[PDB]
Amino acid sequence: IVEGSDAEIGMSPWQVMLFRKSPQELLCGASLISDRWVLTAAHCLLYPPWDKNFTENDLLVRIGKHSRTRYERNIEKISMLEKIYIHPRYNWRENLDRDIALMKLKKPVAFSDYIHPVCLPDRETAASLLQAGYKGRVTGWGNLKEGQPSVLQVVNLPIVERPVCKDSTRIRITDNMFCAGYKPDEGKRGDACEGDSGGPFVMKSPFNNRWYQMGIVSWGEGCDRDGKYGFYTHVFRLKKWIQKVIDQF
Amino acid sequence: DFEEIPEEYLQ
Amino acid sequence: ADCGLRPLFEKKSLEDKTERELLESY
Ligand SMILES: N#Cc1ccc(NCC(F)(F)c2ccccn2)c(F)c1CC(=O)NCCONC(=N)N
Repeated sequence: IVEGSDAEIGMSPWQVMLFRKSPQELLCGASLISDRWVLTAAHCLLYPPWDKNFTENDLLVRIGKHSRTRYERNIEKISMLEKIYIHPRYNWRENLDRDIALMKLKKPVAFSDYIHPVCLPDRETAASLLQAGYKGRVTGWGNLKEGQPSVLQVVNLPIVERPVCKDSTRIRITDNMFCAGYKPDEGKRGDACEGDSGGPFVMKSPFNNRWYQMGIVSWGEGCDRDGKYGFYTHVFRLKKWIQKVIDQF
Repeated sequence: DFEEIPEEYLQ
Repeated sequence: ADCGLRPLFEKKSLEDKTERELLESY
């Protein structure tokens, strides 16, 4: 996260760290959506142009963390993966269209003060909240600039109008994406960056006071560049694929 | 950089 | 179920430091 701040303890209890077994390193963020399912970005697991192709046994999920590097004894839970599911039509070849993956944990995780699932939006929530100008929140242990934080970072960013998203890049934008960030005129900054991928873009419902995940940190060109924006996987748009995977497996 | 984790998990 | 309600915040009726910024934008 660039131009963010240290998160508060328990501020983002659905935040998951994707951790590589060997070498031991941070792979990506992710989010907890039930006691057994973790949501992340496909490019975190599979991206052939960089020879990236992780399997269940390459990874650990670490839930309930604050410190990036510390083993948070008695606080974090570490879990193994039973099964990874990548969206069938994930377009890694072109534009990271449908950049979404689900991960089933070997065993259910126990909820605590530090560990708690975020909600998935229904159609009404999405319609109501996904609007230009409305702000969401991104969290992660990623790079601080285009150098690494000791603690989970947080930043709040506005959803940007679609035409402005399109006109900022040469990449072909789809309905399965939205972009977020400040315009260069707005005089505030902030962006996700490397290491933040697969993390949650969340919004708090003013109707029922619940946090909902609207987006997944997906891609950008550099980090926090003027006139460039962060792109997020549009979660509600892919919800039928999510529901399908979950009640089928 | 990363503190080692208990080893239960490096399976 | 109990989704999106944080034990250390909503469940205690405590607000985090920048939460207000989001709601003001809606
Ligand atoms: N795997 C992968 C990958 C390849 C190219 C990228 N960017 C070049 C590109 F934009 F030109 C591009 C876009 C789409 C597809 C191909 N190339 C990219 F971001 C990623 C993922 C990644 O780094 N995510 C960091 C979080 O976003 N960063 C931010 N919000 N400022």
